Amino acid sequence: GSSGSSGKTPIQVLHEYGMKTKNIPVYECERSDVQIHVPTFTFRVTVGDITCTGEGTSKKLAKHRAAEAAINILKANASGPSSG
Repeated sequence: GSSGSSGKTPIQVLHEYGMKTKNIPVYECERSDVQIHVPTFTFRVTVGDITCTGEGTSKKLAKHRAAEAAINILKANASGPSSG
């Protein structure tokens, strides 16, 4: 067994990956509500054909979720259109 577990962040993997698929994950704020110390920023992630959004928190979490979504999909969905 290999002692020394490790894990890459959803913001590093997704993005870093987008580079391979000549497609970088865009992050835009759809809705921004400021009422308390920690506002809510909805970051929309668009990778190739997959489009997700992370609403609930600010760049802090909102971002993490935004990138997290795509990834999870990039694994199952395995985006990859073939030829005829």
